Amino acid sequence: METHLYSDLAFEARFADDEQLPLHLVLDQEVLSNEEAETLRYVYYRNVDSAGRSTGRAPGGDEDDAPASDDAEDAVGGDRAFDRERRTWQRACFRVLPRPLELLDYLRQSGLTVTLEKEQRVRMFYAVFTTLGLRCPDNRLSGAQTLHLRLVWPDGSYRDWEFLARDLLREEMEAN
Amino acid sequence: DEVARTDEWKGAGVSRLREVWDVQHRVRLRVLWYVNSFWRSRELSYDDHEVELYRALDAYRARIAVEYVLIRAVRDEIYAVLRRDGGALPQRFACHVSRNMSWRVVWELCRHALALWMDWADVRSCIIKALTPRLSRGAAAAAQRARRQRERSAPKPQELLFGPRNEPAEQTWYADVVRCVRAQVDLGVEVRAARCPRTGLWIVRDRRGRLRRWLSQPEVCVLYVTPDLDFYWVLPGGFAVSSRVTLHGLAQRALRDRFQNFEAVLARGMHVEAGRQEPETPRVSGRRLPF
Amino acid sequence: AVFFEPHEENVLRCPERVLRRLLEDAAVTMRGGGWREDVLMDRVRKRYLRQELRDLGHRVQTYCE
Amino acid sequence: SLLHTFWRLPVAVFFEPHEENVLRCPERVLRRLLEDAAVTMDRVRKRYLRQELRDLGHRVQTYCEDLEG
Amino acid sequence: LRQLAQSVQDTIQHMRFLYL
Amino acid sequence: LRQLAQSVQDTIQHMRFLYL
Amino acid sequence: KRDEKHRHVVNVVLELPTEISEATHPVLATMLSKYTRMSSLFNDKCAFKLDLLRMVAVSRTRR
Amino acid sequence: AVQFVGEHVKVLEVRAPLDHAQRQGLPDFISRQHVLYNGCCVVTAPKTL
Amino acid sequence: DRQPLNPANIEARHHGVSDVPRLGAMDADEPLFVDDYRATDDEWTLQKV
Repeated sequence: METHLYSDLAFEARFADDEQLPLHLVLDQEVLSNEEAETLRYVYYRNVDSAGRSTGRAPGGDEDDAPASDDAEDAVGGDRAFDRERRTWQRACFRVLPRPLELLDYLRQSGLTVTLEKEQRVRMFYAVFTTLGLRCPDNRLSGAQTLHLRLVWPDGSYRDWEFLARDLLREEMEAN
Repeated sequence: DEVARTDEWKGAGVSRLREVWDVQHRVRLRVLWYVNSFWRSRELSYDDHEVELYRALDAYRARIAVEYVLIRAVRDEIYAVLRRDGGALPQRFACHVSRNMSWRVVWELCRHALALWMDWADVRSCIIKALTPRLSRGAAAAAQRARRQRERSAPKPQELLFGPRNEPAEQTWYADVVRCVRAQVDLGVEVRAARCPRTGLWIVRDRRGRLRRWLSQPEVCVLYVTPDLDFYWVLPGGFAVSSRVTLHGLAQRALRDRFQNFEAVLARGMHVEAGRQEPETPRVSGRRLPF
Repeated sequence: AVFFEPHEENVLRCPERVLRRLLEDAAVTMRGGGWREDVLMDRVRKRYLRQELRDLGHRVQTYCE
Repeated sequence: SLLHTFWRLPVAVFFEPHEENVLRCPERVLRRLLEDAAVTMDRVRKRYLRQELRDLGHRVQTYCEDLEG
Repeated sequence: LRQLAQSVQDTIQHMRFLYL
Repeated sequence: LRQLAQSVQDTIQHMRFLYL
Repeated sequence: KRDEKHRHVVNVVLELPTEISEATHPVLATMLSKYTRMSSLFNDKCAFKLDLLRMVAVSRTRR
Repeated sequence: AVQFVGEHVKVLEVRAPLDHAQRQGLPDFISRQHVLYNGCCVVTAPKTL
Repeated sequence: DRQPLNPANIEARHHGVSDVPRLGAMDADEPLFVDDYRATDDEWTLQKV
């Protein structure tokens, strides 16, 4: 619980520089195995725009759409595109609870006055806690955006899950 | 009285527990929605266009299609090299072979192995794990420095004696192993190759010098890739097909966004200098009280 | 039996041009056909058509009473 | 389909399989391999497009009934 | 009134399994 | 009367046809 | 018109013998509408024949 | 009794983890169990079937 | 085949109505047809016996 509100207040904090809005989330054992959760180090997020590239690049286009030229000296055209791919990812917060738990009951052991319309009893085996930050540069949110999870192990491997932003905000955006 | 913002946030509680999925329908994940978050007080709209979704699915098609159009360009290069040599392929791999055996069957088995390998293409394959060390941070500088070091002048005796001294007969390849008869395509494996100095051919081994013995068996074929974009299709009998994997039909940023090699960020229990032996992992587990 | 130690000059023939021609037939019948990436695109399109069909069915149900 | 060996005379072998790979297999096991390898391996989509168009016709005639009901 | 609406509603889910 | 539900049905149905 | 399509369902889809028509079986005249509503699966005659057989089973019960 | 046709047979895979006690060690284990759906157990080869 | 058919979104089957999509998609084993009768735990145990 104690991790989502930090980036909530932090995306409220840095709303002058970047125009970001939070998305707090919890993930079950269906996403990843427990040995993939007990050693996991950090999470990354990316906002890939609808008919575009990302939101970390230049606004209109960049020079890195060239053919790869089948060589080694310009295999990436230099490490500046490597620095660009390091720039387009940002780091989110992270919490791991490696005990089986009831989510409504876990929030009820905290002071969270949960009021559900139905007792949806969700019972998973461990609780990772993170916050994806998807953004909109204009104050109007396009429903064709794409959010990109990134989960990296201390070994270095990763499994990029990703999803569009239409089934995410088809209801709560309309619930405002 | 002055009530803090965290008190109202804690006494707020989540409105409702939503749960969504991904594009591939593989991972569901549960999303909360707090009432006293600042997401409500922003007064934002939602314009879900249809052609924006069309172009978003086009970009998603490109992002999935990176490695698969790479594999189909690989297969085009196989057929192109098999045509341009007229089908008289050379032997590049050290293996004792016979002559009193009908090679009519092994060509049909190699074609069937090619078809079964193309049936089981995957993101865990040869060319992607060969490209990931090339996609690294200092791989371009190491490659051009190896290019400058492989091309040196004649060793003069002046720099031979009193100058500074001079400084790799083993290579770490990647391989895809297709088992044609039992129909078990083994996706991606490490292998270590060398020049067997009795002749001018290659020898493949495991991490313990195991001398990988599939090439004797007529039931299997293998694909070899090296970190210098080399392509070795091997059927039994030691005869090989050698070519270069192409990348002209791929965007640079597609290769960057799909399978970029990662460079580390600092955390707890990690040395500030790099290239050292590390301590134990964090490993916050469900075996211990959190101390 | 008895064998041959390998070399780089021992080669294998194009096998009498009766399987090489069949291999080029395989190349030309797999040039235009299934491309192995749009299969997953068909999978997500079938998932999308099904979820929008249930969306339309439930919407006309809750507005038909 | 016989190959063209560079060395003219065949060379004897006593190597154990750890040392070297050999192709010692006879014809009958390769006939078994051919038997096990040969046998081991749309318009309806556009028809569903046309059926969706027939369903468009169905909903617009029931909407004509809705206007004239 | 509404039974006509349900009899025209129920045939919409009658086409899913033959489609996909 | 019932212009609204069937008119937005036409809109979402032809939006659905833009998938394929 | 509807008559030709009913002959296509009766004679070409179902392959019922020609001593049977829409007047010697009431559930035929009932379910020919639901057979003609389904435009596809006319290659799949076996599912329509089994639907006919289960419908004449459920009609002539004693419940 | 063709009112209740059932369906075709189909084999069916079940992935279920253990209880909250055998999952202490090996929390990745999934009991990949195969069951058979709409079939019957048979001891005699059917001759006309 | 590929994804776990967990909730009641996919399984559905009636009787007497003669759903010819159910009879036509019988080899299409992805939308399976449950008998709409959740087996209770006692008969589940005796079935396993």
